[PDB]
Amino acid sequence: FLGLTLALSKGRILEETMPLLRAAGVELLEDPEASRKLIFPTSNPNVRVLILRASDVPTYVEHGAADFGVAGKDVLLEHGANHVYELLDLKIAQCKLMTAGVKDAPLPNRRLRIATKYVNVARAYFASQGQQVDVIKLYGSMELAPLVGLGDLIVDVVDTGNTLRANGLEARDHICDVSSRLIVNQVSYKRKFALLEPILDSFKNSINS
Amino acid sequence: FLGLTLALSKGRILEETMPLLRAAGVELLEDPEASRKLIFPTSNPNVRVLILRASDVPTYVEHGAADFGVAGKDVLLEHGANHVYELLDLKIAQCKLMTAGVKDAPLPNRRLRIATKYVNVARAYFASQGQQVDVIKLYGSMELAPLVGLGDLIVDVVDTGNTLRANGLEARDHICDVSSRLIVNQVSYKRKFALLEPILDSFKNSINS
Ligand SMILES: Nc1ncnc2c1ncn2[C@@H]1O[C@H](COP(=O)(O)OP(=O)(O)OP(=O)(O)O)[C@@H](O)[C@H]1O
Ligand SMILES: Nc1ncnc2c1ncn2[C@@H]1O[C@H](COP(=O)(O)OP(=O)(O)OP(=O)(O)O)[C@@H](O)[C@H]1O
Ligand SMILES: O=P(O)(O)OC[C@H]1O[C@H](OP(=O)(O)OP(=O)(O)O)[C@H](O)[C@@H]1O
Ligand SMILES: O=P(O)(O)OC[C@H]1O[C@H](OP(=O)(O)OP(=O)(O)O)[C@H](O)[C@@H]1O
Ligand SMILES: [Mg+2]
Ligand SMILES: [Mg+2]
Repeated sequence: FLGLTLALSKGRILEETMPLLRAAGVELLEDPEASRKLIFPTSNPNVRVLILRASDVPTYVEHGAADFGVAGKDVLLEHGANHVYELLDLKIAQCKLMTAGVKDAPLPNRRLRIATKYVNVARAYFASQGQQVDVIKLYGSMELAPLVGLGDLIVDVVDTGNTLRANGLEARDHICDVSSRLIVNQVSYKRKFALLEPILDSFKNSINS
Repeated sequence: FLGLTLALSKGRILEETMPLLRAAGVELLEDPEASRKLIFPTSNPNVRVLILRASDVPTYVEHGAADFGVAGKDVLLEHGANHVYELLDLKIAQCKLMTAGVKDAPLPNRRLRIATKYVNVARAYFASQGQQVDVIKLYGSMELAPLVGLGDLIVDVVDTGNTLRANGLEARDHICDVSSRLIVNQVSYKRKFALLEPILDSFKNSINS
């Protein structure tokens, strides 16, 4: 395959990227959500789509198994973005990285334990607050951790806050804003610029509105 | 909560554990698959259930946020089981860890690159074969990696082989057999043995048939 391979993840990123792609002349020929398939052609024969776990988008792009991808800033901060180029903030899948814990619970006076998927972000954020924390690596359902005493706080993405509130948790700190970013393989950017450029220019134009 | 907290994961482990629990006098009062809730009571007021990602079951048990759990041997090998007790092989969710690649593709004569979730298992297995491999950490959809040239082989769990065959892959090596195991927190085993013992004895009796 000589064209461009685009890495996306299911749910919000796929849904919110599709209008950008459509305006750039690229449409999927079926719903990837209803298929076990992982490689999908598009209306443009020079563009195909991989459907990946959000965590794996940076990895496929870095290695060049995809030429470009749409990844959350949260995932990029955690993975490290040093071996891809971040070209555009697409302003989609907007949310916040936050700390949270049981509503009105006092923090213990000791080294804190942070239950999170975002281990590097947690360590970096608490380092800025003057705290060298322990982290408990989890892969999902962070909202449960404080309810069963696994760690003193969590770090997770928050949008509406409904998940926190549903579980009797409240946000303690805003860490940063998160949105999805267009990342490109550093070699693909040099070798396939002629294919990438009109798509990048389209995305840039679309996000300006 | 003074009773026992049991960690399970959705899908096969939950489905195949339920008959064992039922025979031990423990039944869920609703389908956890149809709820956003993560803590569930049971017919026994001394037992509650956490529904976790399979990757997080060992973590909750190790820290004592759950007293015991059902985890795949694959997850235990990868996580490390040094700070929990593995008490029973429950003989459920049976599968194999295997290596696989594109059908009839020759291996390149260089350091191999293994795309896998099971990074520690991959390194250990290839070490037994006299190979010091590079690993590309992925979180899902391992079957895609060889189709886009991400790594030379994958390590993943295989049951029927249908996923491999669907994607033009074939298993190369059998690494080991996998089944779900009953793990216990090392402190809970000492402090709550009176609550655990009849349940463990029930499970043991059930699996003998
Ligand atoms: N509630 C939300 N609102 C808006 N954007 C969100 C929200 N939650 C997550 N995101 C963003 O969307 C990205 C992808 O989320 P997605 O749900 O696909 O990932 P995930 O739940 O980590 O996947 P997995 O099933 O592998 O655990 C996140 O990395 C983040 O940037
Ligand atoms: N096809 C299979 N047949 C039987 N047992 C399996 C199969 N695939 C996985 N297992 C076993 O079941 C366990 C749990 O699998 P499950 O699908 O819940 O995890 P997962 O796909 O890693 O979860 P996640 O959604 O977090 O990626 C595995 O760790 C393994 O031991
Ligand atoms: O602040 P809120 O609006 O409640 O959203 C925050 C939640 O969104 C994400 O879950 P998602 O909706 O992706 O479901 P998942 O965790 O099952 O993937 C994330 O894991 C948070 O739990
Ligand atoms: O050899 P097979 O019978 O094809 O099974 C192997 C597959 O089973 C598991 O997937 P699962 O069914 O758990 O779905 P998931 O990967 O979407 O979780 C695993 O991730 C393999 O892909
Ligand atoms: Mg999600
Ligand atoms: Mg699975």
